[PDB]
Amino acid sequence: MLSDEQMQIINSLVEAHHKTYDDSYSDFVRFRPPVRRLSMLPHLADLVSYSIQKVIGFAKMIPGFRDLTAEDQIALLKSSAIEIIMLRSNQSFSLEDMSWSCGGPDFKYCINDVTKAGHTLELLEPLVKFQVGLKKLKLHEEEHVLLMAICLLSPDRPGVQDHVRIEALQDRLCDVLQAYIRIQHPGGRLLYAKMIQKLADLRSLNEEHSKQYRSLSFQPEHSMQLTPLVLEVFGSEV
Amino acid sequence: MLSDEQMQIINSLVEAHHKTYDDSYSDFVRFRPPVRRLSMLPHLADLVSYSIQKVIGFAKMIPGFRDLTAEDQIALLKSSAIEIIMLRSNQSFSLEDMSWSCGGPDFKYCINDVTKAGHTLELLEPLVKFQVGLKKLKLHEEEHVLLMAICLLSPDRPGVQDHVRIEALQDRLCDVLQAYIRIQHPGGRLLYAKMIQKLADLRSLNEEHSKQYRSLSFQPEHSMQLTPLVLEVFGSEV
Amino acid sequence: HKILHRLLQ
Amino acid sequence: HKILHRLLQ
Ligand SMILES: C=C1/C(=C\C=C(/CCCCCCC)c2cccc(CCCCCC(C)(C)O)c2)C[C@@H](O)C[C@@H]1O
Ligand SMILES: C=C1/C(=C\C=C(/CCCCCCC)c2cccc(CCCCCC(C)(C)O)c2)C[C@@H](O)C[C@@H]1O
Repeated sequence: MLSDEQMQIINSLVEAHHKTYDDSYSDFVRFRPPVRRLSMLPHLADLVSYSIQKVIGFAKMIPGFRDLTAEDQIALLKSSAIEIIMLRSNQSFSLEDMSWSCGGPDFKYCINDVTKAGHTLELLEPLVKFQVGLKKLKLHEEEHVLLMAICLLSPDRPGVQDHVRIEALQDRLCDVLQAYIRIQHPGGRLLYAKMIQKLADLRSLNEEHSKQYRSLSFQPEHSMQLTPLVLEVFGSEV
Repeated sequence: MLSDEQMQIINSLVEAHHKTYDDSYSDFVRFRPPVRRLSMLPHLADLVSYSIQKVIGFAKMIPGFRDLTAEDQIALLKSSAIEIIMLRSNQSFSLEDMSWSCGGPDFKYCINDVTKAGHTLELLEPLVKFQVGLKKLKLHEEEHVLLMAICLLSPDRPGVQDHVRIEALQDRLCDVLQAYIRIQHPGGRLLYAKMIQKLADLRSLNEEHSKQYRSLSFQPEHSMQLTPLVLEVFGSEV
Repeated sequence: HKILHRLLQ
Repeated sequence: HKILHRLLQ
């Protein structure tokens, strides 16, 4: 059975997630409206910018993240940002319509919307496939929160300096997850492995996004539609 | 009576203005919505960003502007940008309610809205006073267009290199205005002088905005709300 | 001035 | 990384 420290770690992460994810998507009215060349880019940029802020809020509360150097917090935030956004978006993803449903007619997002947002099927096809794969795992709120925290504390990222302290925090959280599925998830006998494999998928997805973002960011007429935060998070500055 | 060259100059400017100013303000639905700390900043930033694009479009058509170096076009665009925006905004300014009325309940802008947008009464009080002064001149479409083109081609700006060619284009346009009021504006006996004095006002207004913008831009929580174009146009990069 | 250059053709 | 620094307190 799970220890107090392992339990306190779950609590703070679940509380952090609750504080940084709105299931009503009420803030979406504050973004540049969706339009249906690259008509969906303003909305997507506003949506991704908003989510980065929420990922930072969540990160600040991952036990041990606040103790890292500002440099390592930025290094990890920059390189994992898109993967956390992909992870967190599973909550709005629906198997019934193969879309991220965030509201009325306006915030129901199909894959053709992201095409009108400067991205190709080369990124979107494995993304939707990953979204369906993840949903099918019927993760507990604790597993989903832990997987985001595991993803965020991956030592193998460009820019990381203390890849021994980051690996340590990640293993401590991995032990928490592994014990949670055993003790608390019936029929979870294979889940942990399945979850770890979703992290490998995210690296491929991350890679494809980076290429597509460099293409978009290199065109001033497209980069002008992004936000200072998006520009800074996905930009190459060292 | 006015010459063909003087007439062709008026035509192209009037046509340029028509192409770059919408009297229906229909694009305003595409901006981040107005909210009533600094709730009105997203909308103002989107509004100012949109207007910069429109000022560039207008500028590109000012006879002789396209022939200047990219460096001088940028030098003039950066330093005069806010003044052109102040000039062009007079069209939406109303004496009846002392506001810029651009639409329904949402795009009716009073001075308290700009307070909620990171600016103070120190800029807004002379702005409203300038807006009322300008409106009272009951300028012809030609005078208003010419004053914007005069403003844009001011040689006395930081960064300008060919302050002899810019002074030349400006004098050529000044002669066009001076002749237009004489030949075509009854009771315009004093107007030209009154118009030239509005350019001096704009330098004070420009100065106050620059200070207030540096204060806003120095705070990352505020600069993140701006757009890449606003950031680049009002920024210090040489 | 990347944006300004693009916008000025 | 001005924004990222502010956001990370
Ligand atoms: C962002 C969130 C949501 C959906 C996410 C989604 C699905 C979004 C569908 C909506 C598209 C609107 C045009 C998505 C996730 C990862 C990658 C992508 C594609 C590329 C986005 C990066 C853009 C950038 C930086 C300009 O390159 C989409 C919606 C909610 O679940 C909240 C969550 O935080
Ligand atoms: C921009 C336009 C309009 C109104 C203009 C206006 C009046 C705007 C009232 C609406 C305010 C919304 C919050 C205004 C003009 C000059 C200066 C100011 C104040 C400072 C703006 C600079 C912002 C920045 C770069 C973030 O420092 C306001 C509305 C229409 O006339 C179109 C026109 O192009």
